[PDB]
Amino acid sequence: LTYGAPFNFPRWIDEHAHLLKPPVGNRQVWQDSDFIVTVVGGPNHRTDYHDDPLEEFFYQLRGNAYLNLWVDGRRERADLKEGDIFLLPPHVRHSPQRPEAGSACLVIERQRPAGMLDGFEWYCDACGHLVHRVEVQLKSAVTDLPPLFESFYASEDKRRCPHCGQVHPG
Amino acid sequence: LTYGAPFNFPRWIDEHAHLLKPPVGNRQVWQDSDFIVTVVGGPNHRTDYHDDPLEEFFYQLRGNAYLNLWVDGRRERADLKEGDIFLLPPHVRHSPQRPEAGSACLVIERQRPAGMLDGFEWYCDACGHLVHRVEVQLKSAVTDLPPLFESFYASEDKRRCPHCGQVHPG
Ligand SMILES: Nc1c(O)cccc1C(=O)O
Ligand SMILES: Nc1c(O)cccc1C(=O)O
Ligand SMILES: [Fe+2]
Ligand SMILES: [Fe+2]
Ligand SMILES: [Fe+2]
Ligand SMILES: [Fe+2]
Repeated sequence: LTYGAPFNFPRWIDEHAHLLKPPVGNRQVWQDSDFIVTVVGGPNHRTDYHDDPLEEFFYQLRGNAYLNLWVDGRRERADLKEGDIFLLPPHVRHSPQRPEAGSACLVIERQRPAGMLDGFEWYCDACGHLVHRVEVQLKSAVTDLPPLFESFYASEDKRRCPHCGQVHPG
Repeated sequence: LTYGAPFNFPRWIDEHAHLLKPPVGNRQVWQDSDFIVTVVGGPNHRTDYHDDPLEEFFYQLRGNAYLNLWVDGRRERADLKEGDIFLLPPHVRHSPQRPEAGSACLVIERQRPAGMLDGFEWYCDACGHLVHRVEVQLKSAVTDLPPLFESFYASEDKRRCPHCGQVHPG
């Protein structure tokens, strides 16, 4: 048993409640596994949309959150009310908002094989055009992602909309 | 959204409680998805060990169950007490026992690519040698599996231990 014995999940969540809040906000259950199993807390808001080449499974265990999405070309909102499960198809752009303190969502995805890339995108609040997109070989979420986001926030050139010139707030 | 909107999971489980019991016993949440998401009920006991080439994630939502396993070469038992989560590494032989009526376990695995095969095994209760093993390209669980099991139960030749001659009960 490379990942240990079964264990009580609510107890696990309580014991890590101090990570399920800012600044870290999320914690991965098992390490070096093909299934990436994460518990995400709150509060947290973000402006980035994730373009994940594989599926994402959500189970909102405690509290509520929601997913800003793009569907057919429209800004839509998928609610994760407490007790909801959701399976997100590949490449559906999504920006999870987790406003509630003390909330917990089980998120399961899997390791991306070599050459299968994740995208992170920002759209313009004014005209809705794509503002900036970074493709990344996601090997470690908590590690390849903060500095990527920091560079977008720190460059007005990246935040500048190619269509209307509005500078995204970051 | 190829798999629909979020939805309340406890409600879903209640509404399918009549499938989470014999003869069917389990129900898959979404169809034609890369993540195979299943809710397994009870009661059910079985003698087969599954050799799955990919990981299996368990979350025992209601009631209790357990997993007979082989580890290093020993018969071991992994308990799924209500509220336990568990991640099973690939190829660890496992035979889930689900004795409790009205129980529910979330089981998540993924579609096997072409040429990656599942194995199903039976061991001898007397000397512990391997008695019979079928490799299968698992494309649909509820479909390729009953007739496979029916053939093992129906053939004393398959149940006959190569080491000691005891005929497995099936
Ligand atoms: N967007 C997410 C991700 O890509 C991995 C784990 C969690 C989330 C999230 O819902 O916050
Ligand atoms: N062994 C299982 C499997 O291979 C798929 C879904 C459920 C189970 C189970 O735990 O009963
Ligand atoms: Fe994502
Ligand atoms: Fe714009
Ligand atoms: Fe299995
Ligand atoms: Fe035997």
